[PDB]
Amino acid sequence: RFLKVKNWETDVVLTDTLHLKSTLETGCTEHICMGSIMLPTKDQLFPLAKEFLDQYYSSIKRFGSKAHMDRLEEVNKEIESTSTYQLKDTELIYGAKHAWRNASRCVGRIQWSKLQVFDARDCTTAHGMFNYICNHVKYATNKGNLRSAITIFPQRTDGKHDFRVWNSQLIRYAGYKQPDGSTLGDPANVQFTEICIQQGWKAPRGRFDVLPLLLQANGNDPELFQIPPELVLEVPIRHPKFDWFKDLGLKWYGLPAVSNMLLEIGGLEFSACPFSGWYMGTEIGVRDYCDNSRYNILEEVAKKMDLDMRKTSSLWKDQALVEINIAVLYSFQSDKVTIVDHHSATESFIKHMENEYRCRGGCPADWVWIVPPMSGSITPVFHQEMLNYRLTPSFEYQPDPWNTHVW
Amino acid sequence: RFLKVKNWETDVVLTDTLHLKSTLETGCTEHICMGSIMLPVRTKDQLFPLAKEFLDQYYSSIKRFGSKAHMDRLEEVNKEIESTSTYQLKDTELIYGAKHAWRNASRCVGRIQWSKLQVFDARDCTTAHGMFNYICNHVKYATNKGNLRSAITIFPQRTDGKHDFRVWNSQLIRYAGYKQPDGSTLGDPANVQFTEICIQQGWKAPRGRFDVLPLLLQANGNDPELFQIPPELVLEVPIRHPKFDWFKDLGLKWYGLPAVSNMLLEIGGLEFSACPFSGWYMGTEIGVRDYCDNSRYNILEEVAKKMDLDMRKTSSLWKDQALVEINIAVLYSFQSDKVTIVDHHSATESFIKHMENEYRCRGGCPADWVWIVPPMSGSITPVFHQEMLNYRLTPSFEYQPDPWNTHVWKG
Ligand code: HEM
Ligand code: HEM
Ligand SMILES: CNCc1cccc(OCc2ccc3c(C)cc(N)nc3c2)c1
Ligand SMILES: CNCc1cccc(OCc2ccc3c(C)cc(N)nc3c2)c1
Ligand SMILES: C[C@H](O)[C@H](O)[C@H]1CNc2nc(N)[nH]c(=O)c2N1
Ligand SMILES: C[C@H](O)[C@H](O)[C@H]1CNc2nc(N)[nH]c(=O)c2N1
Ligand SMILES: [Zn+2]
Repeated sequence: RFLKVKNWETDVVLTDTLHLKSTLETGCTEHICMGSIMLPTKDQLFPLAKEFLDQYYSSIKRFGSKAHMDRLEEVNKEIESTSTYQLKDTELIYGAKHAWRNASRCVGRIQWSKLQVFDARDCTTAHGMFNYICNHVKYATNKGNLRSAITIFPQRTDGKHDFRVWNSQLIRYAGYKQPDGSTLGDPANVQFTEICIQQGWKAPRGRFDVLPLLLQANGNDPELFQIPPELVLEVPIRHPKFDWFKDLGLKWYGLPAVSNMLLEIGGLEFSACPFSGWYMGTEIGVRDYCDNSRYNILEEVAKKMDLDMRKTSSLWKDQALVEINIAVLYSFQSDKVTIVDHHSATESFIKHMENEYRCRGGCPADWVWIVPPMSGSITPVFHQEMLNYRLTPSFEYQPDPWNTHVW
Repeated sequence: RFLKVKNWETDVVLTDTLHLKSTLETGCTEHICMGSIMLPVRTKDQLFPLAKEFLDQYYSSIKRFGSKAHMDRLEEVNKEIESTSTYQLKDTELIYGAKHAWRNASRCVGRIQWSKLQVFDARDCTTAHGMFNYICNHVKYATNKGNLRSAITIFPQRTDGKHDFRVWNSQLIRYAGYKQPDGSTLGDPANVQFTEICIQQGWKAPRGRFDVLPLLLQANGNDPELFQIPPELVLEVPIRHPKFDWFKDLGLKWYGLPAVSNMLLEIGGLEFSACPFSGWYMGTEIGVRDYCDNSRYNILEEVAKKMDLDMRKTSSLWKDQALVEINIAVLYSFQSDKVTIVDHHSATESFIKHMENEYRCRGGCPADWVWIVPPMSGSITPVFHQEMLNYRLTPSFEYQPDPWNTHVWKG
């Protein structure tokens, strides 16, 4: 029950004890592994509060101190009275950083302690939310020198007063379904693009139209806001060898900022907590550009390369995939917009695993997500055994708002 | 209890009932997933239900469940167990067992082929020389002048664990590896330990970069003996690239016949510790892992140099670019020499169709995503976007310790 993990490229073996602190469940059993499945009250709240506070006061070397006990007492009192409780600023910041630390699917976690936390808990309106989000975006973008950030809106109370950002990312391109049958723009967003238009948005019906924010404060109907264009940094995608590449018409945004997840700290639920870092190249070039149910540009790019697309065994798809990802990295780098290639990021993650095993006793990690979608085994994480388990505080998935919202 | 998996590229949803038949354990708990851990003397006591479960499966597949033939067989095995503490499989049962072991192999992407398996019954074998003869015929049959045929050769089952048959080679055909005094390795670094054993056992090593290893064969618990596969039986392929003529000069070749010989076949509780099986290669097995793993031949550097790529920063993706050409060259060379092979696109597409079929005719298809997804270009193959359920069915192929670690030396 003190588990070992082996790197089969380097024979390095790490011992994991951290997993015994795990509370939440995996979806696996001794009879069946679900490792590749995408999505598996007052009395409830105080153990959760206590556990979080216990680990917080341990992290600041004040375990079993007056200040510890006093706070445990104080929150315990407050839970009894208000049926909920509030996080001290210090606890908020700790919780946020540690949620990221504990994100078993994030390869970028070597950066986990350098997170900028924006406390938006005083927010009351969608316009307010828009202002906080604009400041987030401007701060994180930093004229291309990106900085990790999170903006935390008021915690859930009775589920009828939820703060939600309806967009899946703060910045995403619209998706429209043509009469001719195909799809213009990003097919991942067709349903949301509809709901935007279905709510008032006037679409340019272009291929790369930045979606409007759809913001929901205190459980009210969500409101549309347009992000100032000057705050949305975009990178024109060109190849460093192929001059025809610019003519493909491709660009992407610099800021990956996920906005549909739920942040859980000490049992408190933050349904609206958009957070952002910077991209790994493959996220755009492999997934966003070449996934079949996305921009799926593979065929057109290969045709420009004049490859033998007759037989699959020419690996033309593979060739094109590489070149596309070469371009993406090259474009960002050229415009001094922060980006990391999958070799650099996976090497960082191994060093980070080392650090976490050494200073924390382990690092929960989901091999199925950590290994990049291209060139898997020539990255170090492929040969790295990983233990997946769920630590708290955490980022969790939550239902799409339109399925839930009582209009 | 029913269970659903979803393809996120196609939104196809499948329902698994087959996982209910699963007996063996996964390594996982509700509190931990061991899904990426590589590897997570049996008495009459526990053997009969294992026999009964197998025979129940067997007679179901032949639509004779509860027939007199079924019951008599059950009776027959029962008595034979308590009388002799083990039992023998019929030919039909052995063939069924082998095919289903492959069908149940959740880490194998090539199972669309599972029903076309040539089973060679080598249970009458008694000596290493007899093992060598059987293995020779396997290789010739399977190789078929390049038109590869799946085959498995099954040697006598374990009895008291003190008389095991084992093939000490991990594969029937593999290249030697030699550690040099300067710390570099000549040949295949994956086979250095086993090469050393062979040398110690009296093998005279040519000491080149592609020396086919001798067979080291153990019959009936005896010390293993060395044998050289006749070269004319070992089909090899010079690796060249269709556009890069300097590629031939890298000096690479590979053997055509992937034949794994270190695994254990379990059927109805019986253990077959020597059961070499072979198919044909998926290109990436050679082009990605065998050539480009840092701990293998590791040719990325030389290939990248020869292509004149910007090798100064990794963000140039010179590694990725070289990987692709190398895998192109492997496919090109094999197809040119009419030696059976399959690229990762074809094989993954076939697996999805197989898997879908298995869900409909069988109620499930256990699959290990970590192993099924190819080691390059993962997300542009359709298995990447496919949710999979991993669980263990019998008959099965199992890992077993390396024999040099467990063997009692007679002298
Ligand atoms: C700073 C650079 C960062 C990099 C390079 C990075 C990289 C990645 C990548 C490649 C994924 C795979 C996601 C996918 O394929 O869709 C991922 C997932 C994830 N990241 Fe990170 N990330 C970074 C920062 C952050 C930050 C600041 C947070 C939170 C504060 C975060 C939280 C997460 C979470 C929760 C997931 C999993 C989401 C899910 O389960 O769907 N990341 N990350
Ligand atoms: C006929 C063409 C076949 C193809 C293309 C194929 C393909 C593969 C590949 C690519 C792997 C992963 C190999 C690795 O990365 O080490 C694998 C694993 C495996 N294959 Fe197949 N295979 C074939 C035939 C067979 C046959 C005939 C058997 C047995 C009768 C078999 C049983 C297995 C087993 C048990 C594994 C898992 C090995 C392990 O757990 O370490 N395969 N196969
Ligand atoms: C579509 N894949 C499932 C899914 C659902 C919800 C959010 C998802 O986002 C993944 C994600 C989240 C955060 C990221 C951050 C902060 C940076 C980054 N480079 N990539 C990320 C990637 C993915
Ligand atoms: C050292 N890698 C783990 C390992 C240990 C023992 C056997 C292993 O076999 C993988 C395997 C087994 C059978 C294969 C067959 C029959 C065909 C094929 N193309 N590849 C195979 C690949 C792998
Ligand atoms: C750590 C990890 O389980 C290990 O490297 C696995 C990953 N997936 C694999 N998949 C295949 N097909 N072959 C392998 O050898 C491995 N190795
Ligand atoms: C079905 C499968 O689990 C699904 O495609 C996963 C696989 N691994 C992934 N890995 C990352 N980083 N991102 C993803 O969206 C996925 N999708
Ligand atoms: Zn699992």
